[PDB]
Amino acid sequence: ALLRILKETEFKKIKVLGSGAFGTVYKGLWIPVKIPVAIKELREKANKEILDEAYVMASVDNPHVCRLLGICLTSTVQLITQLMPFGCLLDYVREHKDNIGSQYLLNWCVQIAKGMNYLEDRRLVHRDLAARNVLVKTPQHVKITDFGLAKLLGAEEKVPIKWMALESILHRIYTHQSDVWSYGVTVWELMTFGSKPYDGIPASEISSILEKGERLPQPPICTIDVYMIMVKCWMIDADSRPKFRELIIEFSKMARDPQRYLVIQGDERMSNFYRALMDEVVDADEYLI
Ligand SMILES: CS(=O)(=O)CCNCc1ccc(-c2ccc3ncnc(Nc4ccc(OCc5cccc(F)c5)c(Cl)c4)c3c2)o1
Repeated sequence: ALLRILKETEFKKIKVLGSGAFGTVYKGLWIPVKIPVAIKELREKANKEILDEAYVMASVDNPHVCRLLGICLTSTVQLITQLMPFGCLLDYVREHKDNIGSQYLLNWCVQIAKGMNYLEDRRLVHRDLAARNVLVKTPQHVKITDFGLAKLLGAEEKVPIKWMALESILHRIYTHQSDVWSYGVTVWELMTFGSKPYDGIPASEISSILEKGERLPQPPICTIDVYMIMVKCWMIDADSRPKFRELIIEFSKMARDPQRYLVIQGDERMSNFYRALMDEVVDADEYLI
């Protein structure tokens, strides 16, 4: 079964990871061997529609995209997926604000770009792409998660405002090109090692400054070449923004000569922590082999 219907006794929530905008995520074990998993319990028979979108979250198959392993429909709804041992990309760059070289930064951009392009091939608009919604399987590989939920929970029926495209803020219009805007902010978050976008500025005034032409500032380590891509992602005209397929090629090219596009001191010179962090056993990987 592509979307496993887990019985309440099959898994157990052990600790709290964090509270999101759609629900609370827990880390735990899945006993079909014990499999370390992340369990998302949504905030609030209608499960028919839920199972439908849930299916999409489970049918994705790409190395840069998280896959839903199962669902549990009791009073509330619980989504179960493989636990990403390094947590989310946002906290990761924050913690390693130093020891992170241009090679990693660019490789992540490529990876996230591949994941988004893949979702575009499945005609799936993410709607909530951000550094906090990118997981770290290993420092070498990251994966996009949390897609599908926005739509499911009524994102386009009568608020990540700082990651949203102008058209999304004003008209609830979400397309693959609105995802490209969010992609731009996500990249900005990486390059600034986790800065908060438009920090300080009130959400209600964002559409206003965007219309004025204001955009997130050029990250210190970025050559104007990398920043132009970010700016191009934030164009009012959605069709003028880069395509994920083009972003893949551009960031991949930049990844061949990282020190030419990103200027970080000591770039060249650039485990137990996450064990004591996440450890409460076979990877969902081995088990699902
Ligand atoms: C970064 S911050 O300062 O803003 C706050 C920190 N964020 C809280 C946090 C820390 C760590 C995690 C975390 C760590 C490991 C994880 N491993 C797997 N999944 C995680 N989250 C998650 C996201 C979505 C989920 O269901 C929806 C979905 C949609 C598409 C595909 C899918 F596979 C799943 C589930 Cl079940 C878990 C996770 C979070 O969340």
